[PDB]
Amino acid sequence: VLLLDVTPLSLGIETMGGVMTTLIAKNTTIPTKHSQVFSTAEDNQSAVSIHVLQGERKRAADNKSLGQFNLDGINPAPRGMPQIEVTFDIDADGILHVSAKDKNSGKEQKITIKASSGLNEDEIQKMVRDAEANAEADRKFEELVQTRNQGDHLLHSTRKQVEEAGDKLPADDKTAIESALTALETALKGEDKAAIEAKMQELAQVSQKLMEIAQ
Amino acid sequence: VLLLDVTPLSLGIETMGGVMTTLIAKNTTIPTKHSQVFSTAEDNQSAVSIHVLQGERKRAADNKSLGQFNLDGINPAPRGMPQIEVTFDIDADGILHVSAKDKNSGKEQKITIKASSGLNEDEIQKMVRDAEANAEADRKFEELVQTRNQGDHLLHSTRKQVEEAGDKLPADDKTAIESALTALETALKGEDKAAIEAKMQELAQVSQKLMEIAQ
Amino acid sequence: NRLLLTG
Amino acid sequence: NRLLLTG
Repeated sequence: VLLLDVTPLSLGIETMGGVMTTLIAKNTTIPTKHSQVFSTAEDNQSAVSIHVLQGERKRAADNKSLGQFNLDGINPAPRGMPQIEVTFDIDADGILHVSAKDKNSGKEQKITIKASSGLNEDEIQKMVRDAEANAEADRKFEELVQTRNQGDHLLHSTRKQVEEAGDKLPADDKTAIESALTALETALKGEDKAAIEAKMQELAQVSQKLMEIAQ
Repeated sequence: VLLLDVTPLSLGIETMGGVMTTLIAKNTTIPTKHSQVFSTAEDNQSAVSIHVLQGERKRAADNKSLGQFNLDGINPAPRGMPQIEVTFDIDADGILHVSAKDKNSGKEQKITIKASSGLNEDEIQKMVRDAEANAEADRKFEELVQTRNQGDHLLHSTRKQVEEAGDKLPADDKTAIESALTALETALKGEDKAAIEAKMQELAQVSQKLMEIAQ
Repeated sequence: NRLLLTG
Repeated sequence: NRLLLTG
Protein backbone atom coordinates (compact mmCIF):
# COMPACT_ATOMS: atom_id res chain seq x y z
CA VAL A 1 0.00 0.00 0.00
CA LEU A 2 2.77 2.47 0.83
CA LEU A 3 4.95 0.88 -1.85
CA LEU A 4 4.69 -1.59 -4.75
CA ASP A 5 7.24 -4.06 -6.12
CA VAL A 6 7.24 -3.38 -9.86
CA THR A 7 9.12 -4.33 -13.01
CA PRO A 8 10.98 -1.21 -14.16
CA LEU A 9 11.28 -2.35 -17.81
CA SER A 10 9.50 -4.78 -20.12
CA LEU A 11 10.55 -8.46 -20.15
CA GLY A 12 10.19 -10.70 -23.19
CA ILE A 13 11.95 -12.75 -25.85
CA GLU A 14 13.44 -12.38 -29.27
CA THR A 15 11.19 -13.45 -32.14
CA MET A 16 11.83 -13.83 -35.90
CA GLY A 17 13.07 -10.61 -37.45
CA GLY A 18 15.21 -9.76 -34.42
CA VAL A 19 12.36 -7.99 -32.67
CA MET A 20 11.65 -8.03 -28.94
CA THR A 21 8.32 -9.56 -28.08
CA THR A 22 7.11 -8.58 -24.62
CA LEU A 23 5.77 -11.19 -22.21
CA ILE A 24 5.60 -8.94 -19.10
CA ALA A 25 5.00 -5.22 -19.58
CA LYS A 26 6.82 -2.34 -17.92
CA ASN A 27 5.55 -1.30 -14.49
CA THR A 28 3.82 -4.57 -13.80
CA THR A 29 3.55 -5.41 -10.11
CA ILE A 30 5.02 -8.74 -9.02
CA PRO A 31 4.44 -11.60 -8.41
CA THR A 32 3.11 -12.11 -11.93
CA LYS A 33 2.92 -14.97 -14.45
CA HIS A 34 2.26 -14.51 -18.18
CA SER A 35 2.50 -16.91 -21.12
CA GLN A 36 2.27 -16.95 -24.92
CA VAL A 37 2.62 -19.71 -27.52
CA PHE A 38 5.20 -19.38 -30.29
CA SER A 39 6.26 -21.67 -33.12
CA THR A 40 9.15 -22.57 -35.40
CA ALA A 41 10.37 -20.29 -38.18
CA GLU A 42 11.56 -23.15 -40.44
CA ASP A 43 10.21 -26.50 -41.67
CA ASN A 44 11.52 -29.49 -39.72
CA GLN A 45 13.11 -27.16 -37.13
CA SER A 46 14.27 -29.31 -34.22
CA ALA A 47 14.91 -26.62 -31.62
CA VAL A 48 14.05 -23.03 -30.70
CA SER A 49 16.34 -20.59 -28.90
CA ILE A 50 14.76 -18.54 -26.11
CA HIS A 51 16.65 -15.28 -25.76
CA VAL A 52 15.34 -13.44 -22.69
CA LEU A 53 15.31 -9.65 -22.96
CA GLN A 54 14.77 -6.68 -20.64
CA GLY A 55 14.08 -3.26 -22.16
CA GLU A 56 11.73 -0.97 -24.10
CA ARG A 57 13.31 -1.14 -27.55
CA LYS A 58 11.69 -2.84 -30.56
CA ARG A 59 15.00 -4.24 -31.76
CA ALA A 60 15.98 -7.19 -29.57
CA ALA A 61 19.66 -6.21 -29.90
CA ASP A 62 19.00 -2.81 -28.31
CA ASN A 63 17.67 -4.43 -25.16
CA LYS A 64 19.41 -5.94 -22.17
CA SER A 65 20.06 -9.63 -22.67
CA LEU A 66 19.24 -11.59 -19.53
CA GLY A 67 20.40 -14.90 -20.99
CA GLN A 68 19.33 -17.68 -23.37
CA PHE A 69 18.71 -21.41 -23.57
CA ASN A 70 17.42 -23.90 -26.14
CA LEU A 71 14.47 -26.27 -26.19
CA ASP A 72 15.24 -29.23 -28.51
CA GLY A 73 13.48 -32.45 -29.50
CA ILE A 74 10.83 -30.72 -31.60
CA ASN A 75 9.46 -33.38 -33.98
CA PRO A 76 9.39 -32.83 -37.78
CA ALA A 77 6.58 -30.48 -38.78
CA PRO A 78 5.81 -27.67 -41.19
CA ARG A 79 7.01 -24.27 -39.99
CA GLY A 80 4.50 -22.54 -37.73
CA MET A 81 2.83 -25.74 -36.57
CA PRO A 82 4.73 -26.61 -33.37
CA GLN A 83 3.36 -25.08 -30.15
CA ILE A 84 6.13 -23.81 -27.90
CA GLU A 85 4.55 -22.26 -24.83
CA VAL A 86 6.83 -19.69 -23.22
CA THR A 87 6.04 -18.61 -19.67
CA PHE A 88 7.57 -15.71 -17.71
CA ASP A 89 6.97 -16.10 -13.96
CA ILE A 90 8.23 -13.55 -11.42
CA ASP A 91 7.77 -14.61 -7.81
CA ALA A 92 7.50 -12.65 -4.54
CA ASP A 93 11.30 -12.72 -4.15
CA GLY A 94 11.61 -11.04 -7.55
CA ILE A 95 13.21 -14.07 -9.25
CA LEU A 96 12.23 -14.50 -12.93
CA HIS A 97 11.57 -18.07 -14.08
CA VAL A 98 11.34 -18.46 -17.89
CA SER A 99 10.16 -21.77 -19.35
CA ALA A 100 9.60 -23.15 -22.87
CA LYS A 101 7.42 -26.21 -23.37
CA ASP A 102 6.72 -28.19 -26.53
CA LYS A 103 3.05 -29.12 -26.29
CA ASN A 104 3.42 -32.16 -28.59
CA SER A 105 6.27 -33.83 -26.72
CA GLY A 106 5.78 -32.24 -23.34
CA LYS A 107 9.50 -31.46 -23.13
CA GLU A 108 10.46 -28.28 -21.23
CA GLN A 109 13.58 -26.22 -20.61
CA LYS A 110 13.97 -23.40 -18.11
CA ILE A 111 16.22 -20.51 -17.18
CA THR A 112 16.12 -18.76 -13.83
CA ILE A 113 17.23 -15.14 -13.48
CA LYS A 114 18.12 -13.63 -10.08
CA ALA A 115 16.25 -10.47 -9.03
CA SER A 116 19.49 -8.48 -9.09
CA SER A 117 20.15 -9.29 -12.75
CA GLY A 118 19.24 -6.97 -15.59
CA LEU A 119 19.80 -3.22 -15.70
CA ASN A 120 20.51 -1.02 -12.68
CA GLU A 121 18.54 2.11 -11.69
CA ASP A 122 20.41 4.60 -13.88
CA GLU A 123 20.49 2.19 -16.83
CA ILE A 124 16.72 1.84 -16.47
CA GLN A 125 16.42 5.62 -16.76
CA LYS A 126 18.73 5.63 -19.79
CA MET A 127 16.65 2.84 -21.42
CA VAL A 128 13.42 4.78 -21.03
CA ARG A 129 15.19 7.89 -22.38
CA ASP A 130 16.57 6.14 -25.47
CA ALA A 131 13.29 4.36 -26.20
CA GLU A 132 11.56 7.75 -26.31
CA ALA A 133 14.40 9.28 -28.29
CA ASN A 134 14.10 6.46 -30.85
CA ALA A 135 10.33 6.01 -30.98
CA GLU A 136 10.20 6.73 -34.72
CA ALA A 137 13.22 4.62 -35.68
CA ASP A 138 11.66 1.76 -33.70
CA ARG A 139 8.35 2.19 -35.49
CA LYS A 140 10.20 2.01 -38.81
CA PHE A 141 12.04 -1.13 -37.64
CA GLU A 142 8.77 -2.72 -36.53
CA GLU A 143 7.04 -2.12 -39.86
CA LEU A 144 10.14 -3.38 -41.72
CA VAL A 145 9.99 -6.68 -39.82
CA GLN A 146 6.22 -6.86 -40.39
CA THR A 147 6.89 -6.48 -44.12
CA ARG A 148 9.79 -8.95 -44.16
CA ASN A 149 7.79 -11.54 -42.23
CA GLN A 150 4.76 -11.12 -44.53
CA GLY A 151 7.04 -11.56 -47.54
CA ASP A 152 8.61 -14.67 -45.98
CA HIS A 153 5.15 -16.18 -45.49
CA LEU A 154 4.28 -15.34 -49.09
CA LEU A 155 7.50 -16.87 -50.36
CA HIS A 156 7.13 -20.02 -48.22
CA SER A 157 3.40 -20.46 -48.95
CA THR A 158 3.67 -19.85 -52.67
CA ARG A 159 6.44 -22.45 -52.99
CA LYS A 160 4.29 -25.05 -51.19
CA GLN A 161 1.34 -24.22 -53.41
CA VAL A 162 3.40 -24.52 -56.63
CA GLU A 163 4.44 -28.05 -55.66
CA GLU A 164 0.91 -28.99 -54.65
CA ALA A 165 -0.39 -27.66 -57.97
CA GLY A 166 2.13 -29.52 -60.12
CA ASP A 167 0.86 -29.91 -63.70
CA LYS A 168 -2.28 -28.01 -62.79
CA LEU A 169 -0.20 -24.84 -63.04
CA PRO A 170 0.28 -23.60 -66.66
CA ALA A 171 3.89 -23.17 -67.81
CA ASP A 172 3.61 -19.41 -68.51
CA ASP A 173 2.27 -18.89 -64.99
CA LYS A 174 4.88 -21.04 -63.25
CA THR A 175 7.66 -19.20 -65.06
CA ALA A 176 6.43 -15.78 -63.97
CA ILE A 177 5.70 -16.99 -60.44
CA GLU A 178 9.08 -18.60 -59.92
CA SER A 179 11.00 -15.59 -61.21
CA ALA A 180 9.00 -13.43 -58.80
CA LEU A 181 9.75 -15.86 -55.97
CA THR A 182 13.48 -15.69 -56.64
CA ALA A 183 13.28 -11.89 -56.75
CA LEU A 184 11.28 -11.86 -53.51
CA GLU A 185 13.76 -14.11 -51.72
CA THR A 186 16.59 -11.77 -52.73
CA ALA A 187 14.65 -8.77 -51.44
CA LEU A 188 14.00 -10.46 -48.09
CA LYS A 189 17.79 -10.61 -47.61
CA GLY A 190 18.01 -6.80 -47.63
CA GLU A 191 16.70 -3.89 -45.56
CA ASP A 192 14.72 -2.06 -48.24
CA LYS A 193 11.03 -2.22 -47.31
CA ALA A 194 9.84 -0.76 -50.59
CA ALA A 195 11.87 -3.35 -52.50
CA ILE A 196 10.35 -6.21 -50.48
CA GLU A 197 6.88 -4.78 -51.02
CA ALA A 198 7.63 -4.42 -54.75
CA LYS A 199 8.47 -8.09 -55.08
CA MET A 200 5.43 -9.16 -53.03
CA GLN A 201 3.35 -7.01 -55.38
CA GLU A 202 4.84 -8.61 -58.50
CA LEU A 203 4.14 -12.04 -57.00
CA ALA A 204 0.54 -10.99 -56.28
CA GLN A 205 0.19 -9.80 -59.88
CA VAL A 206 1.39 -13.03 -61.51
CA SER A 207 0.02 -15.67 -59.09
CA GLN A 208 -3.71 -15.33 -59.90
CA LYS A 209 -4.01 -18.73 -61.59
CA LEU A 210 -1.99 -20.42 -58.83
CA MET A 211 -4.22 -18.84 -56.20
CA GLU A 212 -7.32 -20.12 -58.02
CA ILE A 213 -5.92 -23.66 -58.10
CA ALA A 214 -4.59 -23.61 -54.52
CA GLN A 215 -7.94 -22.24 -53.33
CA VAL B 1 6.39 25.59 -32.32
CA LEU B 2 4.01 27.21 -29.83
CA LEU B 3 1.42 24.53 -30.61
CA LEU B 4 1.13 21.19 -32.42
CA ASP B 5 -1.81 19.65 -34.30
CA VAL B 6 -2.08 16.15 -32.84
CA THR B 7 -4.34 13.11 -32.93
CA PRO B 8 -5.93 12.83 -29.48
CA LEU B 9 -6.70 9.09 -29.79
CA SER B 10 -5.43 6.14 -31.83
CA LEU B 11 -6.90 5.50 -35.31
CA GLY B 12 -7.08 2.05 -36.88
CA ILE B 13 -9.30 -0.74 -38.15
CA GLU B 14 -11.06 -3.83 -36.93
CA THR B 15 -9.23 -7.09 -37.57
CA MET B 16 -10.25 -10.75 -37.09
CA GLY B 17 -11.25 -11.47 -33.51
CA GLY B 18 -12.99 -8.11 -33.12
CA VAL B 19 -9.80 -6.37 -32.04
CA MET B 20 -8.76 -2.84 -32.93
CA THR B 21 -5.56 -2.69 -34.91
CA THR B 22 -3.93 0.73 -34.80
CA LEU B 23 -2.68 2.40 -37.98
CA ILE B 24 -1.96 5.85 -36.46
CA ALA B 25 -0.99 6.07 -32.79
CA LYS B 26 -2.30 8.46 -30.17
CA ASN B 27 -0.60 11.86 -30.00
CA THR B 28 0.80 11.69 -33.50
CA THR B 29 1.31 15.07 -35.12
CA ILE B 30 -0.42 15.64 -38.45
CA PRO B 31 -0.13 15.60 -41.42
CA THR B 32 0.81 11.91 -41.29
CA LYS B 33 0.43 8.86 -43.55
CA HIS B 34 0.78 5.25 -42.39
CA SER B 35 0.00 1.94 -44.08
CA GLN B 36 -0.14 -1.79 -43.34
CA VAL B 37 -1.04 -4.84 -45.43
CA PHE B 38 -3.81 -7.17 -44.29
CA SER B 39 -5.38 -10.26 -45.82
CA THR B 40 -8.56 -12.32 -45.95
CA ALA B 41 -9.77 -14.43 -43.03
CA GLU B 42 -11.48 -17.06 -45.22
CA ASP B 43 -10.65 -19.09 -48.35
CA ASN B 44 -12.11 -17.64 -51.54
CA GLN B 45 -13.17 -14.47 -49.68
CA SER B 46 -14.29 -11.94 -52.28
CA ALA B 47 -14.37 -8.79 -50.15
CA VAL B 48 -13.02 -7.28 -46.93
CA SER B 49 -14.84 -4.77 -44.73
CA ILE B 50 -12.78 -1.83 -43.47
CA HIS B 51 -14.24 -0.62 -40.19
CA VAL B 52 -12.45 2.59 -39.17
CA LEU B 53 -12.01 3.08 -35.43
CA GLN B 54 -10.91 5.86 -33.07
CA GLY B 55 -9.97 4.99 -29.49
CA GLU B 56 -7.57 3.29 -27.08
CA ARG B 57 -9.48 0.08 -26.37
CA LYS B 58 -8.35 -3.37 -27.53
CA ARG B 59 -11.90 -4.44 -28.33
CA ALA B 60 -13.00 -2.78 -31.58
CA ALA B 61 -16.55 -2.49 -30.21
CA ASP B 62 -15.36 -0.33 -27.30
CA ASN B 63 -13.95 2.26 -29.67
CA LYS B 64 -15.56 5.06 -31.61
CA SER B 65 -16.67 3.91 -35.03
CA LEU B 66 -15.79 6.47 -37.68
CA GLY B 67 -17.46 4.53 -40.48
CA GLN B 68 -16.94 1.54 -42.78
CA PHE B 69 -16.77 0.52 -46.42
CA ASN B 70 -16.03 -2.63 -48.43
CA LEU B 71 -13.39 -3.49 -50.99
CA ASP B 72 -14.70 -6.25 -53.31
CA GLY B 73 -13.42 -8.06 -56.40
CA ILE B 74 -10.80 -10.07 -54.52
CA ASN B 75 -9.98 -13.07 -56.73
CA PRO B 76 -10.20 -16.66 -55.40
CA ALA B 77 -7.25 -17.49 -53.17
CA PRO B 78 -6.39 -19.37 -50.00
CA ARG B 79 -7.07 -17.38 -46.83
CA GLY B 80 -4.17 -15.12 -45.86
CA MET B 81 -2.79 -14.82 -49.37
CA PRO B 82 -4.46 -11.67 -50.72
CA GLN B 83 -2.63 -8.38 -50.04
CA ILE B 84 -5.01 -5.62 -49.02
CA GLU B 85 -2.99 -2.51 -48.30
CA VAL B 86 -4.80 -0.17 -45.93
CA THR B 87 -3.56 3.42 -45.70
CA PHE B 88 -4.55 6.08 -43.15
CA ASP B 89 -3.66 9.58 -44.39
CA ILE B 90 -4.38 12.71 -42.32
CA ASP B 91 -3.70 15.96 -44.16
CA ALA B 92 -2.91 19.50 -42.97
CA ASP B 93 -6.63 20.30 -42.77
CA GLY B 94 -7.07 17.37 -40.38
CA ILE B 95 -9.16 15.29 -42.82
CA LEU B 96 -8.59 11.51 -42.55
CA HIS B 97 -8.45 9.60 -45.85
CA VAL B 98 -8.62 5.79 -45.44
CA SER B 99 -7.97 3.57 -48.46
CA ALA B 100 -7.90 -0.19 -49.11
CA LYS B 101 -6.15 -1.54 -52.19
CA ASP B 102 -5.98 -5.09 -53.51
CA LYS B 103 -2.43 -5.47 -54.81
CA ASN B 104 -3.36 -8.28 -57.25
CA SER B 105 -6.20 -6.46 -59.00
CA GLY B 106 -5.22 -2.91 -58.21
CA LYS B 107 -8.79 -2.12 -57.15
CA GLU B 108 -9.19 0.47 -54.38
CA GLN B 109 -11.98 1.84 -52.21
CA LYS B 110 -11.81 4.88 -49.96
CA ILE B 111 -13.62 6.63 -47.13
CA THR B 112 -13.01 10.23 -46.15
CA ILE B 113 -13.65 11.42 -42.59
CA LYS B 114 -14.04 15.14 -41.76
CA ALA B 115 -11.73 16.58 -39.08
CA SER B 116 -14.71 17.29 -36.83
CA SER B 117 -15.80 13.64 -36.78
CA GLY B 118 -14.90 11.24 -34.01
CA LEU B 119 -15.03 11.94 -30.28
CA ASN B 120 -15.20 15.41 -28.72
CA GLU B 121 -12.80 16.76 -26.06
CA ASP B 122 -14.57 15.35 -23.00
CA GLU B 123 -15.19 12.00 -24.72
CA ILE B 124 -11.47 11.85 -25.49
CA GLN B 125 -10.77 12.29 -21.78
CA LYS B 126 -13.33 9.61 -20.91
CA MET B 127 -11.75 7.23 -23.47
CA VAL B 128 -8.29 7.63 -21.97
CA ARG B 129 -9.81 7.14 -18.50
CA ASP B 130 -11.66 3.94 -19.42
CA ALA B 131 -8.70 2.49 -21.30
CA GLU B 132 -6.61 2.87 -18.14
CA ALA B 133 -9.43 1.57 -15.97
CA ASN B 134 -9.69 -1.52 -18.20
CA ALA B 135 -6.03 -2.16 -18.97
CA GLU B 136 -6.17 -5.67 -17.48
CA ALA B 137 -9.48 -6.68 -19.06
CA ASP B 138 -8.09 -5.50 -22.40
CA ARG B 139 -4.93 -7.55 -21.91
CA LYS B 140 -7.09 -10.60 -21.21
CA PHE B 141 -9.16 -9.88 -24.34
CA GLU B 142 -6.01 -9.49 -26.43
CA GLU B 143 -4.54 -12.81 -25.31
CA LEU B 144 -7.92 -14.52 -25.85
CA VAL B 145 -7.98 -13.34 -29.47
CA GLN B 146 -4.32 -14.37 -29.88
CA THR B 147 -5.29 -17.85 -28.66
CA ARG B 148 -8.45 -18.04 -30.78
CA ASN B 149 -6.59 -16.91 -33.90
CA GLN B 150 -3.75 -19.42 -33.29
CA GLY B 151 -6.33 -22.17 -32.87
CA ASP B 152 -8.10 -21.10 -36.07
CA HIS B 153 -4.81 -21.32 -37.98
CA LEU B 154 -4.18 -24.75 -36.48
CA LEU B 155 -7.66 -25.92 -37.39
CA HIS B 156 -7.46 -24.52 -40.94
CA SER B 157 -3.90 -25.74 -41.56
CA THR B 158 -4.43 -29.22 -40.16
CA ARG B 159 -7.51 -29.73 -42.37
CA LYS B 160 -5.51 -28.74 -45.47
CA GLN B 161 -2.71 -31.08 -44.48
CA VAL B 162 -5.07 -34.03 -43.90
CA GLU B 163 -6.42 -33.67 -47.44
CA GLU B 164 -2.94 -33.29 -48.90
CA ALA B 165 -1.82 -36.40 -47.02
CA GLY B 166 -4.72 -38.58 -48.14
CA ASP B 167 -3.85 -42.28 -47.88
CA LYS B 168 -0.43 -41.38 -46.52
CA LEU B 169 -2.15 -40.75 -43.19
CA PRO B 170 -2.82 -43.96 -41.17
CA ALA B 171 -6.45 -44.58 -40.17
CA ASP B 172 -5.81 -44.54 -36.39
CA ASP B 173 -4.09 -41.16 -36.76
CA LYS B 174 -6.75 -39.61 -38.97
CA THR B 175 -9.46 -40.68 -36.54
CA ALA B 176 -7.75 -39.07 -33.56
CA ILE B 177 -6.84 -35.97 -35.55
CA GLU B 178 -10.32 -35.39 -36.91
CA SER B 179 -12.00 -35.82 -33.53
CA ALA B 180 -9.54 -33.27 -32.12
CA LEU B 181 -10.30 -30.92 -35.02
CA THR B 182 -14.03 -31.11 -34.36
CA ALA B 183 -13.41 -30.48 -30.66
CA LEU B 184 -11.12 -27.56 -31.50
CA GLU B 185 -13.67 -25.98 -33.84
CA THR B 186 -16.29 -26.16 -31.09
CA ALA B 187 -13.90 -24.53 -28.62
CA LEU B 188 -13.15 -21.69 -31.03
CA LYS B 189 -16.87 -20.81 -30.92
CA GLY B 190 -16.65 -20.05 -27.20
CA GLU B 191 -14.82 -17.60 -24.93
CA ASP B 192 -12.91 -20.07 -22.76
CA LYS B 193 -9.19 -19.63 -23.45
CA ALA B 194 -8.15 -22.66 -21.45
CA ALA B 195 -10.63 -24.80 -23.38
CA ILE B 196 -9.27 -23.58 -26.74
CA GLU B 197 -5.72 -24.23 -25.55
CA ALA B 198 -6.77 -27.69 -24.34
CA LYS B 199 -8.06 -28.65 -27.76
CA MET B 200 -4.99 -27.22 -29.52
CA GLN B 201 -2.90 -29.32 -27.13
CA GLU B 202 -4.85 -32.50 -27.89
CA LEU B 203 -4.40 -31.80 -31.60
CA ALA B 204 -0.66 -31.31 -31.07
CA GLN B 205 -0.51 -34.61 -29.19
CA VAL B 206 -2.22 -36.71 -31.87
CA SER B 207 -0.95 -35.04 -35.08
CA GLN B 208 2.70 -36.19 -34.92
CA LYS B 209 2.45 -38.55 -37.90
CA LEU B 210 0.52 -35.97 -39.95
CA MET B 211 3.16 -33.35 -39.17
CA GLU B 212 5.90 -35.73 -40.32
CA ILE B 213 4.10 -36.36 -43.62
CA ALA B 214 3.13 -32.71 -44.20
CA GLN B 215 6.70 -31.67 -43.43
CA ASN C 1 -0.01 -11.21 -41.04
CA ARG C 2 -3.38 -9.75 -39.91
CA LEU C 3 -6.74 -10.88 -41.39
CA LEU C 4 -10.00 -9.04 -42.16
CA LEU C 5 -13.57 -10.37 -42.21
CA THR C 6 -16.24 -9.69 -44.87
CA GLY C 7 -19.49 -7.95 -43.53
CA ASN D 1 1.28 -16.59 -34.55
CA ARG D 2 4.89 -15.58 -33.69
CA LEU D 3 7.94 -17.64 -34.79
CA LEU D 4 11.31 -18.39 -33.14
CA LEU D 5 14.68 -19.12 -34.75
CA THR D 6 17.15 -21.88 -33.78
CA GLY D 7 20.69 -20.60 -32.67
